[PDB]
Amino acid sequence: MKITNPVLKGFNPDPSICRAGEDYYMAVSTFEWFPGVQIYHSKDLIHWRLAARPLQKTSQLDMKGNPDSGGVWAPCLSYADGQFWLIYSDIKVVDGPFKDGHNYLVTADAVDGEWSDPVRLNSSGFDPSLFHDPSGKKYVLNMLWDHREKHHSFAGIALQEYSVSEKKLVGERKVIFKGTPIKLTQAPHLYYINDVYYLLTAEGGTRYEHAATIARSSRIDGPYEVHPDNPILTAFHAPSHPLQKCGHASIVQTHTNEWYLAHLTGRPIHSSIFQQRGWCPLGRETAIQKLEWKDGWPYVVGGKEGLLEVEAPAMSVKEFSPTYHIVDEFKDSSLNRHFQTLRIPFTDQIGSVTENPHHLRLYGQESLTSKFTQAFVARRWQSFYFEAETAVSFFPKNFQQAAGLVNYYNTENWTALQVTYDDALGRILELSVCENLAFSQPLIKKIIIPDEIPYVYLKVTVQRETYTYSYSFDQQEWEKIDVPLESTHLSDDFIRGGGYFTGAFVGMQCQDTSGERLPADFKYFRYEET
Amino acid sequence: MKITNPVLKGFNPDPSICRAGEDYYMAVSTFEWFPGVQIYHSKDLIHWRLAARPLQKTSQLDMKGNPDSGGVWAPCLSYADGQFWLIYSDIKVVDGPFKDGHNYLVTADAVDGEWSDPVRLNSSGFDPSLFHDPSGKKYVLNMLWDHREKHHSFAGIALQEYSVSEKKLVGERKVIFKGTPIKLTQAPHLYYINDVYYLLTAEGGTRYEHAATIARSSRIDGPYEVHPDNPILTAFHAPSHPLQKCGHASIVQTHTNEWYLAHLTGRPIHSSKESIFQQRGWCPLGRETAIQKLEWKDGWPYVVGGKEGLLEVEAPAMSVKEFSPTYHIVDEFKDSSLNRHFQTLRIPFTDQIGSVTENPHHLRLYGQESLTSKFTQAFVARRWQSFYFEAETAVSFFPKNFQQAAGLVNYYNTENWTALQVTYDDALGRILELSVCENLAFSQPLIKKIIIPDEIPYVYLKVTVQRETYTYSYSFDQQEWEKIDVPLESTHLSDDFIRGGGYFTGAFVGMQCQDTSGERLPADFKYFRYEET
Ligand SMILES: O[C@@H]1[C@@H](O)[C@H](O[C@@H]2CO[C@@H](O)[C@H](O)[C@H]2O)OC[C@H]1O
Ligand SMILES: O[C@@H]1[C@@H](O)[C@H](O[C@@H]2CO[C@@H](O)[C@H](O)[C@H]2O)OC[C@H]1O
Ligand SMILES: O[C@@H]1[C@@H](O)[C@H](O)OC[C@H]1O
Repeated sequence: MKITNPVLKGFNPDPSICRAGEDYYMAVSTFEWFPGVQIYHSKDLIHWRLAARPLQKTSQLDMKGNPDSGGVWAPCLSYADGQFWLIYSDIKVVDGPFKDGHNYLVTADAVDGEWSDPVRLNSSGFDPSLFHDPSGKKYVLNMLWDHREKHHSFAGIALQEYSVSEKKLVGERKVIFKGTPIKLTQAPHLYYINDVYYLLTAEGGTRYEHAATIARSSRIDGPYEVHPDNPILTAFHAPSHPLQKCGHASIVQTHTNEWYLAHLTGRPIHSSIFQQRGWCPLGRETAIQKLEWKDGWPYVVGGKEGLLEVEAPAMSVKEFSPTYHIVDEFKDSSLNRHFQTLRIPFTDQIGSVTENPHHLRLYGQESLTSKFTQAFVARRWQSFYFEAETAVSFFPKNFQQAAGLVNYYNTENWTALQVTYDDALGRILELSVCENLAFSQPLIKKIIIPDEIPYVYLKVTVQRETYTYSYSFDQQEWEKIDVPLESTHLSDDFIRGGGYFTGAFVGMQCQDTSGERLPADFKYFRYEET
Repeated sequence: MKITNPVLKGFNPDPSICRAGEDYYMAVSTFEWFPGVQIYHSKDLIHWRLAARPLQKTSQLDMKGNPDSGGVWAPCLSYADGQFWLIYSDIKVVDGPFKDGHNYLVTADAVDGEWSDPVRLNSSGFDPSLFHDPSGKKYVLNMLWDHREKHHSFAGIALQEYSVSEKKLVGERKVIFKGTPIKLTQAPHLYYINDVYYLLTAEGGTRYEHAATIARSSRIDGPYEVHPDNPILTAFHAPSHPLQKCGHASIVQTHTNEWYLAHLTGRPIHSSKESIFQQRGWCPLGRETAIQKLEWKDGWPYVVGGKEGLLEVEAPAMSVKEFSPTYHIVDEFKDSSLNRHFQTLRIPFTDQIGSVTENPHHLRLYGQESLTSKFTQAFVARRWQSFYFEAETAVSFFPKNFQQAAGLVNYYNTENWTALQVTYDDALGRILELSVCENLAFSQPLIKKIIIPDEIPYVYLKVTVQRETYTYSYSFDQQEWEKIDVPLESTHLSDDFIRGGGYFTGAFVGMQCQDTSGERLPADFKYFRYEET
């Protein structure tokens, strides 16, 4: 068969691919969304199933208060010595001269097993990677962040030995590579192939100038000579290409002795090589390319920009059963694996799937602008065309209580259709819009909800560059809210600030900024792509 | 003797004054600085001593990650039924349409005692106050925050009964007061005086339009009639007055049957190039606390000397009780507890960031995150409390990479600070570096790097603050001081200069170490001198 890119749809950046026998695994970054890291599994490189989200405890990942697009940046998943190794970061500062953030290591015998508590590695820069040297030694690579005024912040690739027995980095750290003229060198990954060390890096930054670079040396600490046709991957020069932002790659040699490269990519809604390259409401997604070797150097098959259709390896086609319900009626004892919360775990602080059977109950907490405790359960936008739908029982008694359907990028960028209370009108349906923290409520006439309506049905219809909300009081006749919203406003390319690394989500939310923790009961959640 | 204002100098805003027999207490807000809430004590209203900081545990106050000028906003301290009651806030969102934050109550039998773990009250707006009605019932008041687009955000004063037995608010909440045209109505305090309810509020916001408003009613839930000469306190109309931003007041009746009003105020530095009517000034010492005397006419209080406040106020008829200082001019860290004038940012002082016992007679700080981090900073600091002072320390620090730095810092928030630090250059060895962060614009303006010789065990660091400016100097033998020729502006560390929706603290000076490599490299500070004129 063939591989159709992207193989991971919607917000799934920074792919780290690894092999264990005939099983393939890919870890992707999750930023402020909890639980942390997503790990997918494949047996053919075509089809991938969401298999685990390892960082489930605050003892592993504590992100209350983390800035937007802080938290878990690029992870590294490897398999060696009969166990899985996961290297990850928790970034606490994403703007200004510093980038305060810590790198950790956890392990497990299976990706869906219990993962260990973390070992502190270092804090000296993001994109940490663990290299299992053929000698048996272990090394941690990461980019080096340089805060100093007269130095480029992307200071090169650092290497330091990791001692398994001491559970710490040991000895001296070395900068083994300063990068090519594209600069912004990061995402380091070492490979030892036919007695040669290959250093793979990302360069150019994760916007439309993104690229993958490779270099090689006979010693682990260099010096490294760069690929003669570098970069091996980039879509910068091809603004019409369906895959953009191609970079941050990792390499796997399959058990069939074939060579593939996983990388992140974005699929924009377009608007010219140097400006107006589009908007990516689905964020950064993951693609896989085939590699071909010539004279000890790898080349992406088909050219530097990547291909939508890639020759699949010589493996058995293996598709997995879907891992979410088109209509989740909340019959399971825990939330389906495609739902995430912001920053904190799903506990009785914010909600319950057992208090009211067959409902998700959310106790109203802080607003959508809060980096702390939000009663908000959401899942990724993973198509340009879908409807999402919910039914909510909510009886607010003051104007500080609201619950309903949300489409969300970060604390400053979201829209919400919520049942709330107005002292003069009673229970009402209100549309709130937050655009880089500029707040508007654009319905001139509020929508009035009769007291006798037990459930308010809420729907969002996403149709590429626009989406629109609708509602119903009986689920048969649907009223459309004639305010068309721009999908591009929920995109990496629109929002302000240093962190622009996630993607659009849709979910169920309740807020009560009066203090009463008033519950909202959601009967089902439908997510139906086209 | 007279009361000389401000009675609490430097960053000491939102004063809540209360009487316990013949002892007087005032609680002030502390925002992101930890431990939370400062309580001062007085026996004559002239002299005040720092008595306690009640919120010492993460179980009472957990602020890791809080925005700058979030955290503990205005507190309310009362004494009733033989115990102290402290209402406080933890604000989590300080920008945009929402102001997410929660209000809590804790109690204690003495202000320096062990305070209880908190009772949740509400989240509906800040400036919570607890009122002890003569009937024995209790009520919580606070401002009501309105996030809706078309509405003024200060939606009025809410009132709701508190049940001591159920440890929760009960019954209906009511808006009892909507304010005056000054708007931004906040800081509610109720008083029951001669069978009339007096509602005191702040209005106009805490910059130069700040004012104190008072209203009265026969019933606790109103409606309330406004003072005929409202506001009773403001300097809005008097740009040249030495006290500015006067508002957020509280009233005490002394045991001598005299009446006083505590309020916050700023003492701005002015520019000669600007009109004081257009550029009202810059306050590096933040919002401070003053006390005015009250007189009554026709059932309304008035501020003695006029609405603007006095610098020198007639003291009540009590015996003078002066206190000795509560900090050492030269602190040599011989004690195993940090002196009470030192605070940390957001988190408790533990082994995570430092120790005074690991290396005896030194403050040891383990390098952690940068000064721009809202999470874990190894930074111990105290308030600027004079326009003219010297602060000095001596640091033992042997950095091995450029991500390690330790030294003397002057600080307003994560985006506004300067630091003179021992650090490491790959081509020069140990150097002394000056870093400047100004609304997150970062510079290191020293042209020629200052090499530190390997044989120097301690580097001595000094800042001289002189109203509009301040300047760093250094020494390798503590005998001769060397100039760092970069003049710094004190007004850049002030409420009036920093950007963003939280502008509520004041400048601090202290000792800091960072290691953004991960090795938690320690810096040992031998002493900390803070010497005002
Ligand atoms: O670490 C991952 C990378 O893909 C990328 O890292 C860089 C962080 O700073 C940004 O300004 C750069 O453009 C970006 O390449 O994004 C963060 C994380 O996804
Ligand atoms: O709650 C205290 C008040 O003194 C004051 O409250 C208001 C907070 O929002 C600002 O925009 C207003 O100007 C201010 O008056 O400041 C915070 C805290 O000290
Ligand atoms: O009118 C008041 C309203 O504004 C508040 O939200 O809840 C209680 C009511 O008394």
